[PDB]
Amino acid sequence: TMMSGRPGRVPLQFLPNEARSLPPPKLTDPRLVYMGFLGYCSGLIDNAIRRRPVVSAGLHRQLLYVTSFVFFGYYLLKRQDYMYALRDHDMFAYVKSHPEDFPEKDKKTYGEILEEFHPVR
Amino acid sequence: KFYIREPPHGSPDWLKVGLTLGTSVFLWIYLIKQHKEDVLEYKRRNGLE
Amino acid sequence: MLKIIIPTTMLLPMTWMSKHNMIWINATVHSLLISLISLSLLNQLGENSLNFSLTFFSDSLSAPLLVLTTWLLPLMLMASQSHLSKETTTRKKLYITMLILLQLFLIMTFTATELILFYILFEATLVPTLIIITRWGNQTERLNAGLYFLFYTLAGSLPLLVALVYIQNTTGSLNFLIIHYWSHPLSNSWSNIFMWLACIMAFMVKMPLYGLHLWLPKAHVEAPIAGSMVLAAVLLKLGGYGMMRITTILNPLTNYMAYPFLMLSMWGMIMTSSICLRQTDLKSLIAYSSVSHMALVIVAIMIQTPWSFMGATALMIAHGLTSSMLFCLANTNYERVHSRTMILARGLQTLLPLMATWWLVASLTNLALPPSINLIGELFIITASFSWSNITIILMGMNMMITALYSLYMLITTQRGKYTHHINNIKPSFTRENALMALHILPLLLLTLNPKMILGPLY
Amino acid sequence: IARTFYDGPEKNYEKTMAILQIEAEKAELRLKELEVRRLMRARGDGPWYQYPTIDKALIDHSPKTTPDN
Amino acid sequence: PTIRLQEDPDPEDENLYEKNPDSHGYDKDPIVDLWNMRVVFFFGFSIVLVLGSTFVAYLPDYRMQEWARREAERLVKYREANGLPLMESNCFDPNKIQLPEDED
Amino acid sequence: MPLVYMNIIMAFAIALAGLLMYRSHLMSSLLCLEGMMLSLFIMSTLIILNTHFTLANMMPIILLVFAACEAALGLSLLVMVSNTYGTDYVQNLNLLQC
Amino acid sequence: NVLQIVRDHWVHILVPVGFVFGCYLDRRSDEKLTAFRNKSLLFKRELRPNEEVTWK
Amino acid sequence: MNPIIYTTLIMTVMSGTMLVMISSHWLLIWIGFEMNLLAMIPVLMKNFNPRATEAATKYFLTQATASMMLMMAIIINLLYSGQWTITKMFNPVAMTMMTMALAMKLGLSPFHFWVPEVTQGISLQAGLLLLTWQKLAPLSVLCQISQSINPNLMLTMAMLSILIGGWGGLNQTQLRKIMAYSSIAHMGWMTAVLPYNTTMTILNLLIYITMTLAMFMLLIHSSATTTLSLSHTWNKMPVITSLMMVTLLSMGGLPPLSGFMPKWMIIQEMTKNESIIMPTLMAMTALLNLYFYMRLAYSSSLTMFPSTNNMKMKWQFEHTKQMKLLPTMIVLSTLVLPMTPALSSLN
Amino acid sequence: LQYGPLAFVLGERTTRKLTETSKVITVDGNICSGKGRLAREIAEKLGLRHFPEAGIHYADSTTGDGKPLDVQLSGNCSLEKFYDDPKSNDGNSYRLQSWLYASRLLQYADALEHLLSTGQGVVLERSIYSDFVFLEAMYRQGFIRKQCVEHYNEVKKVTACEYLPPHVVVYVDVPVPEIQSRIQKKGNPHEMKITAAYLQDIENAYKKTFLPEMSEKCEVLQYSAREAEDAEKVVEDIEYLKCDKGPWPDQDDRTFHRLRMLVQNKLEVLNYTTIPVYLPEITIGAHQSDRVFQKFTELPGRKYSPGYNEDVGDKWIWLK
Ligand SMILES: CCCCCCCCCCCCCCCCCC(=O)OC[C@H](COP(=O)([O-])OCC(O)COP(=O)([O-])OC[C@@H](COC(=O)CCCCCCCCCCCCCCCCC)OC(=O)CCCCCCCCCCCCCCCCC)OC(=O)CCCCCCCCCCCCCCCCC
Ligand SMILES: CCCCCCCCCCCCCCCCC[C@@H](O)O[C@H](CO[C@H](O)CCCCCCCCCCCCCCC)COP(=O)(O)OCC[N+](C)(C)C
Ligand SMILES: CCCCCCCCCCCCCCCCC[C@@H](O)O[C@H](CO[C@H](O)CCCCCCCCCCCCCCC)COP(=O)(O)OCC[N+](C)(C)C
Ligand SMILES: CCCCCCCCCCCCCCCCC[C@@H](O)O[C@H](CO[C@H](O)CCCCCCCCCCCCCCC)COP(=O)(O)OCC[N+](C)(C)C
Ligand SMILES: CCCCCCCCCCCCCCCCC[C@@H](O)O[C@H](CO[C@H](O)CCCCCCCCCCCCCCC)COP(=O)(O)OCC[N+](C)(C)C
Ligand SMILES: CCCCCCCC/C=C\CCCCCCCC(=O)O[C@H](COC(=O)CCCCCCC/C=C/CCCCCCCC)COP(=O)(O)OCCN
Ligand SMILES: Nc1ncnc2c1ncn2[C@@H]1O[C@H](COP(=O)(O)OP(=O)(O)O)[C@@H](O)[C@H]1O
Repeated sequence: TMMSGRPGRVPLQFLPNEARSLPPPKLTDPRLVYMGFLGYCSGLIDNAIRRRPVVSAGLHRQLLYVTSFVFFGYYLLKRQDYMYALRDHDMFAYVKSHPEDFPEKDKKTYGEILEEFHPVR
Repeated sequence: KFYIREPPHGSPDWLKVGLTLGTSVFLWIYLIKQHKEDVLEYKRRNGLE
Repeated sequence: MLKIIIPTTMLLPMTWMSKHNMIWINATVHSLLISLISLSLLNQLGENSLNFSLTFFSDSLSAPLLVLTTWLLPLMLMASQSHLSKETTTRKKLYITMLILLQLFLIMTFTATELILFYILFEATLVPTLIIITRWGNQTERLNAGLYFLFYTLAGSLPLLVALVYIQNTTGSLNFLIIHYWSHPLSNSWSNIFMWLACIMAFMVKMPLYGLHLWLPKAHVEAPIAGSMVLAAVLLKLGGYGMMRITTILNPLTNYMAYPFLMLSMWGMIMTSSICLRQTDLKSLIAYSSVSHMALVIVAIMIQTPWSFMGATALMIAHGLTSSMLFCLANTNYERVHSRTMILARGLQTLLPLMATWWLVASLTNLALPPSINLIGELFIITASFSWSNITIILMGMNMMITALYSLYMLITTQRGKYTHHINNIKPSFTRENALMALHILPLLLLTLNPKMILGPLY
Repeated sequence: IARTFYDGPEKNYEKTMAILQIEAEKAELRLKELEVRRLMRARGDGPWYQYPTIDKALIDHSPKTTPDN
Repeated sequence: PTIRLQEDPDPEDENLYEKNPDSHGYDKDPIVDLWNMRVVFFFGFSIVLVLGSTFVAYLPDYRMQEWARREAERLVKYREANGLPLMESNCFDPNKIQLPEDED
Repeated sequence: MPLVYMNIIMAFAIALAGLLMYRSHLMSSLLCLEGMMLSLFIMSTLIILNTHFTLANMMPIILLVFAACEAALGLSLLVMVSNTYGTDYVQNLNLLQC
Repeated sequence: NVLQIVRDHWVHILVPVGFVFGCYLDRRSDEKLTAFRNKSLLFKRELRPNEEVTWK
Repeated sequence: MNPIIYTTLIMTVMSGTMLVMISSHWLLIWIGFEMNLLAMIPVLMKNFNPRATEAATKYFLTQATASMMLMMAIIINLLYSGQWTITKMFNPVAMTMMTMALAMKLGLSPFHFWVPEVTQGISLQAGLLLLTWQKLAPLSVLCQISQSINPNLMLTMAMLSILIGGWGGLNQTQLRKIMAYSSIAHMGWMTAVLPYNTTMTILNLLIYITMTLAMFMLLIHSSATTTLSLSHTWNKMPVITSLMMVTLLSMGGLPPLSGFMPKWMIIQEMTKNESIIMPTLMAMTALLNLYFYMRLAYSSSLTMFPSTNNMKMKWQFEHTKQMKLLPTMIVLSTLVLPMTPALSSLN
Repeated sequence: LQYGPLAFVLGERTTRKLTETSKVITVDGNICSGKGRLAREIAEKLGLRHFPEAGIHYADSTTGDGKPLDVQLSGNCSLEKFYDDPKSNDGNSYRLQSWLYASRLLQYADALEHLLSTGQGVVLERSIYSDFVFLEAMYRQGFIRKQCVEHYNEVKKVTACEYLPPHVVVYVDVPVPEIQSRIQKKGNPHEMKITAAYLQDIENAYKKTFLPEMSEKCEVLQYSAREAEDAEKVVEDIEYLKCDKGPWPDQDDRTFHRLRMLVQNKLEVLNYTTIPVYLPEITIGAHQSDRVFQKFTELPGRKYSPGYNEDVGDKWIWLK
């Protein structure tokens, strides 16, 4: 709908070139830590389902779970940030190019505006 | 003990363990290198450093 | 405020990695430490809130509620660790996990700074409570109690979500500060009438309002003792917190939309208070008393005066403590005789004197004996109502007399008279039970020593 | 107690000012985004809601065995 | 079988005072029981209750109640010294307020 | 719209109504499906012939191909139904009622 | 003696460590809201010759 | 049936769906639907019995009628505008025919009758495939032509689907019919937001597919097709029943679980338009789905039902084949709400 | 590679390992017949694998360590109590019958799995196809009710239809007075209480139902008590049979693949034994179920999977 057709968009890129002009998410980003936590929970559930010692059955596969979730989450966060940046860019440009639709109104102080008073009693 | 041979060997499957650890280290190293590359590229584009 | 949130999320793995015979000790010790830490939120400012971060904040209304929650968790652990003795270690850890998750959700709920996050956690509190009731309840009515509780909540809470997203789209924000500073009057329109109803009805159901209260006796009677404690002490006050947070945008429609609810709260106050006079079940009696007290709090919030708000905060805290203590006291007898009928075990003052004095002190606090905080809250609400209309004093005084009547009736029935002859399994009161009663009742008096800490932001 | 556990009132005061500024900016941005979306969907002149039209590179501009195409 | 299930009989209640005449009602094991009592009493009555109440009783005046009293004393002294009405019914200066020019 | 177009669309509507009403036999419903295919083929051919869409001329042919596939599929299923009941009556296909 | 009791009671440090981590995280969070530090109309004051920030 | 032939049939079904997804020509989308149905018919009949034959016949008849209506709509659109490209669909009569054909293919009310019976008549693997993968192609086509969706017709069918799914699920004891009715209700929720935002449709579809995959793999792990046969699982796999209960609560739409995220977003989207009454009705109707999910949870996890003596033998044997992605699907089906903003990577 | 679709797509076919001597054989007879010794002799002469008759604790021998478990944890029934009080009101008779049927089904699955994996033939001392003679004996003597018979028939109908009947059915015919004399000479006090009507009912069920039913799909070689001792004669009689009437000659590679997938995965084999039919003899309450299951989990090598139990000497757990 809103963003599917946008000029100069490569179909299946998942990460346009202009996206590199944005700050990469830090490796300690709390969303990345939550993705790692999701990977850890998946590993523990895997241990419990196969009837293995939940905390300490397979450390290598739990590490693979956590690293896979973190790996996917990094690029997911990059793409999400890029799409939000695109939304903001397009909105600002549209505001700038259509001034008559977004006029700056007169600034009034509360000493001039008359608000009706509703007593509580 | 166990009358059957317990298909999952009493010693770890060293091939599977090695490959799993290897892909974990490879993914971590790739992620670190990629993060460095985007940090450098972003700094270069925006005139920061 | 993460200095309180993180230690509970650390209560989780500590419980799950403690050995089989030390889960209760570790949980109790560290929950008490967390309550001591949370006690630092009582140093409130006089003009604005304590805006810790973009997502969490605290004022003088949410700080006493947070302290009550953190204090209630150890009491729940101590009261639970008796009837779960034969349970396996895994399911005991699961029960403790349910309690910890409930406390964490409540802690985030009382301090969420925007309305959608508050809604998300206010609804998230439903899952641990439902699991507790329907998994560790005793009778076969626990399933129906859970169904009534869940659906009564959700039926009133979904329109609140619709109204909240509507408000955010129309005004642009749902942060409490921006909502308060940019507040505008609501016009007298049918659309505004239904927006008011959608914003109010969820918290009405959570109180519960008289007429929508039929879930509360079932849920509080069928639940285990920890479930009953958390339901009566804290989960009933979510409605009051939400009401006193969301009424800032409902003016001036409230002035004429509160007319039905006020009536339902006033006359209902009498009706439920009369039901306690003819209750043959102790837990149902306590639940109906909770309903009447919450009706008084609803009146306080609806008339919307500073004295009414102070009284509502004081009454919420006082009722939480008193109802928790009453439920624990009833549970002691239940574990003695395995029956909830009030007239089964009689004359217990002869056999359990110290428990008898605990019963007396709890009943005296329940009927609002001065200078307890129960009386302070009730009296402030009564004065606010008298300012609202001088005819309210008739209903309030009727309620006071009936409250004294059923409180002392329950005390006399359970404690006085002569013992039942055939009941010979009444063992002496344990140190755990007496300590639980003392830890319920000492904060009440220590709080009436310094009441300004529970009087709310209008103080 | 005040020195060991707490700070001054200025810290909370100015943190509140910063928080209020951030939330007010967010509210104004949300309202502006809603208005921009309404305008773009109504008109179709912006980068958004650009529904596809047939590519003109597909047309064959060659003699067609008949002069009038 | 004239029954419906192969179900265990309902067991009878285990009195904690039987094996442990001084039992505190915390656990079956006497050592863990005594230590549960000890930790509950020490961290509830000793640490949280008394020390927390003492901490609450000495909280600094962040509510500004003595400050307001001193300000009111100074204002009252000032306004009585110059024969002022001691409080104005206008919370804000009317000069800084622009009423609508006419309501007719 | 010429009158022949109207007749072809009416034929399609009649075939669709005939399929949506079941009497007893599954073969009759398969026949109604084949009739819908035939009407669609004639409609497409007339439209493509009137507007001289040269590359679209293979389109009806492909249509016919998948028509057969559907027919084949239905016939296969019908055999199985018969093998379970001895008749192709749709009233026997009521096991999934409960 | 240390090894067994440590492996038994290492769970008693999770909550104190959690509280310390929460304090550190609160400090990090409120170090991001300094856009008005020493800029308020009520608390605008001249910096001392030795200090650099009114509050941390 | 041969493993190579089964692989080829599954690959043909997937290739038909992909062909529908990657095509810009109406004839190619139709061919993709045809290939999908042709390869799908035998997969429903992998385990041969009269019930499977019944389900395959009913599915074939429904999908063939839908294909006829699809092709007729395409041809009418071609007649009124010589365009083969999938676009705005210049004709309204053809648009109504297309909407009805796609609704019949998806199972939206009142074309829902075939879904519970086809789901009950086939195995759990075929039911998983039918209730997850078969919903992609019609929804993709509907997403591409949302500009010409008649809001009245689509919203009526969506509200009808939600109501019918909620009511029909209340009467069901078999698990496959319960899954079918939940599928109908979720399809209604998915298509209700279609005229306003297709990103919300895709988000709801992904969350629904994750929850449905988790539910079906749990029901395959514990070989249960009825309520009472699932009542026995606690005595052999308590962990499986606990995970199943949490998944059921997530599908019920309770926060802070993943199943809350789609409907929440959907409600917000319709509130960006005026659309106030409809989201309220949809929430109060999803209450019914939550009710029968909770009934299943009471039977399976929150109470202990009586067992049998032979179960002891099952205590001595483990699971021979373990389904991969089950832990990941459970986690994604429950603990994903905090990552809600990532939906921006869907448009 | 554990057998599955992948092992079938490339390579492994089971018709290339069937060497005409597979000949799944079951020996049958009444109580205290020489069928066990005959089965052992046949197995060692023909080079097959002998399967001792499945008792109460058969499944315990193939899981964990082969040692049997407590009766409270496996079985929950005893044959001695059946011989003492066959009409007891606790439902021991039919509980024993159904547990024995499940054990026989498991043993048949194990024998079929061995045959289809190695091609070596097997000899069985009874089968799921003849377990019903005891059920009919109990029903005619009033030991069990008609509802128990219906439950047995339902489970048998949904279970035994998925397997192939044995190639050769061997019956040892020893008349009732002779087996009574053998029981008297045995020395087990509990077997001494078997009434003659019970053995008569067993024999009637065998001769009137089992043998005619297995005639149309198997090779039936009846014998007598005297002919059983000379097992070489029996072996040379088996070696000159024509296995042409059953469903075995009509088995392709795909049907064999389906059967081999079914015979492994013992949970799938035992699936329909625990159907939710609430017979008071075999239904167990929630409290007893929970207690006994918790007791079972506490067993030394039964808490985790067969490779992850530290307390039975499994090491390197954290790396598995
Ligand atoms: C928001 C804040 C954070 C919260 C996030 C959400 C919660 C946490 C994440 C959840 C997922 C995590 C793990 C999931 C799989 C675990 C399943 C399990 O059984 O666990 C067994 C296992 C113990 O079993 P075991 O040792 O293997 O041997 C015993 C046998 O297994 C004995 O086995 P068994 O067969 O006898 O067990 C039978 C039992 C087994 O049944 C279960 O165990 C229930 C399984 C839980 C369902 C999880 C589904 C997905 C998660 C959704 C959570 C929703 C949260 C939202 C709120 C709604 C709540 C529903 O079933 C029953 O008896 C029937 C009871 C019916 C009750 C119904 C309620 C069930 C649903 C409850 C869900 C709530 C979340 C629970 C989280 C913790 C649970 C372990 O538990 C653990 O040991 C894991 C605990 C966590 C490990 C952390 C340790 C790490 C190191 C500690 C230090 C930390 C950092 C150090 C650095 C600091 C510096 C020093
Ligand atoms: C419960 C969570 C469910 C999630 C489902 C599985 C999660 C893993 C997803 C697998 C990632 C790989 C998919 C694609 C990677 C490379 C291909 C790339 O080119 O795809 C492009 C972009 O990739 C995908 O489009 C986005 C996939 C991202 C999925 C994650 C969002 C999940 C929703 C938010 C819930 C939070 C979950 C947190 C993580 C578990 C497509 O561009 P475009 O041709 O233009 O799209 C056409 C269709 N549109 C425009 C209508 C959308
Ligand atoms: C079990 C307990 C549950 C809780 C109960 C909550 C009760 C909710 C009721 C809320 C009261 C106010 C609702 C309507 C506001 C006005 C009252 C009504 O009399 O309207 C009059 C108008 O006359 C008629 O009454 C109009 C309404 C007629 C239809 C309403 C009757 C509904 C019957 C009650 C149903 C019971 C409630 C429970 C439903 C499940 C007022 O005249 P007017 O000054 O011009 O209009 C003022 C409002 N305007 C300005 C916006 C237009
Ligand atoms: C001279 C005194 C006479 C009377 C004494 C009165 C008794 C008062 C003591 C009671 C204390 C109540 C607990 C409240 C703690 C407040 C926690 C928090 O609010 O303060 C933290 C301050 O950190 C403190 O160090 C907290 C330490 C308190 C820990 C309490 C643990 C006590 C438990 C003892 C149990 C016994 C253990 C042995 C087991 C047998 C904040 O950290 P931070 O944001 O960075 O600093 C901001 C303020 N600064 C910048 C000005 C410094
Ligand atoms: C068994 C034997 C019984 C009989 C024997 C009794 C023994 C003697 C007792 C009799 C003496 C009565 C006490 C008389 C009052 C003196 C104490 C008073 O001075 O302290 C009050 C203060 O009391 C405390 O404020 C009470 C603390 C409140 C409770 C703390 C909470 C504890 C945590 C438990 C959780 C509770 C959760 C519920 C929500 C909060 C006064 O408040 P304030 O004038 O200002 O402080 C004075 C100090 N100043 C001047 C520097 C300001
Ligand atoms: C335990 C049971 C509790 C039951 C509580 C449920 C009922 C709560 C009250 C009704 C909530 C519905 C409100 C809908 C959401 C509010 C949003 C809003 O107010 O926006 C209005 C929209 O207002 C509405 O559309 C409201 C329509 C209501 C339809 C739903 C009917 C539900 C039942 C109605 C009667 C019952 C209500 C009270 C019952 C109390 C419980 C006994 C303005 O929108 P616009 O269209 O843009 O108009 C301005 C520009 N012209
Ligand atoms: N389905 C059954 N029901 C009751 N009892 C059975 C059943 N199957 C075997 N038994 C008992 O198992 C006992 C030993 O079996 P059997 O083969 O006859 O003795 P032996 O091994 O010495 O030849 C017998 O007493 C028989 O009654």
